[PDB]
Order: sequence, then C-alpha cells, then structure tokens
Amino acid sequence: TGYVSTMPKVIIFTDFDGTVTGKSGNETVFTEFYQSLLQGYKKDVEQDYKNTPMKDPIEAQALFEAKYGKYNENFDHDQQDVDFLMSPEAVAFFHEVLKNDDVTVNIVTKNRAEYIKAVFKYQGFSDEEISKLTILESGYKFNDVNSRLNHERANRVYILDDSPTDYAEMLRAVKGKGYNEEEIRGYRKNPGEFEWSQYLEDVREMFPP
Ligand SMILES: [Cl-]
Ligand SMILES: [Mg+2]
Repeated sequence: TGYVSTMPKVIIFTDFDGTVTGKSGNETVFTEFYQSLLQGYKKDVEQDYKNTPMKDPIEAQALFEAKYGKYNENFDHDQQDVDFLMSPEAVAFFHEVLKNDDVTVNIVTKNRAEYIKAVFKYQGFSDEEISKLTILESGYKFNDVNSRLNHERANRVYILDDSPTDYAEMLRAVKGKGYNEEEIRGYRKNPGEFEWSQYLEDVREMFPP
C-alpha cells in the first residue's frame, strides 16, 4: 500500500560471562570481587550470588573504580583481573550495535541484570545505551530464546556462547523457530577467543554505508 523499509533485521543472542567478558560465569560469581558487590558482604563468606540484594549502583561503581582504576585514557589494560571486564573489541562492538536500531541485542545469562548493567556502566556506556539491552536471566536459555522469538522475520540471527551446552540450547531454540543456515551465525568459542572486531564488520556490511 505504501513504502516499506528494506533495512535488514538482525537479532543477537549472546552469553555474557566468558563471551562478552573473558572469564567464565562459574569463575566470576564466587570471587571476592563479585561477592563484595552484594549487600551484607563479609570477606571470605559466600552469599547466594543470584538472589542476595546487590549494593546500590553508585557504590557498585565505587567498587569497580577502586579495583580497576578510572576507565579512561589512562586505563591499565594489562592489570590483574582485567579478564572480568569486556574486552576493548567487545566494547567497540556494543557501542556500534547499541545505536543501529535495526539490530536487537539480547543477553542470555545465568548472571543478573544489575551486575551486567554495572559492568557496562563502568566501561563507559550511557543509560540510554544500556536501556537498549534486553537481559534474559532465568538461566533456562532455550526457554528464554524461544520466548523472545515468539512473533517480522530476522535476516540474520547471531548466537554466541562459551559454554557448549548453553550454546546448543540457544541454537535449538533458533532452529525451532524456522531459521535456516543462511540466517544463523553461531559462534561457540572459549573465553577470550571470540572475534568481536570481525563480527562488527560483518554486521556493518549488512547495512548501507
Ligand atoms: Cl550463562
Ligand atoms: Mg559463559
């Protein structure tokens, strides 16, 4: 009847810990640093990482700053425990896709939204950018991906996860919704081995320059 946009539609389903960061989730949430972000923290005592209330976002930011320094031009990319942050290549990737609005970003995680938002906030993302993330955190990755895809067909669907079994869960969800091999780009890589800069150029290539 009228004009219709020819822009491609791209959906990303990505793990967080060990995919966007360089450390696996099991190696993140029981560390002293993660546990220090939970209300009632006592050193060398472990609290339920998922359901304990987190310290407020202002104090979380203060704890990141004391651990890593200010995230600026003086930042030490070689300091200890830098692998708990997003790599620079992953930060550049998310700055770009968190403004292409024909790209939808879904983080599918056993971690929790308050923590991931704190990591993004600490590494320089704005409140508007973080609000374009959808964080699916039930821990049941087939169910979360399947639910997100119910009901506008995507041109390309990205699936990224360092865990073989959670990757397979997400892929089964996407194939269950009728996406074929030409539309799927799945990446099962060990922590630190994802090619974020190449995925950024692959994404940019789908769109006009
Ligand atoms: Cl996970
Ligand atoms: Mg992971």
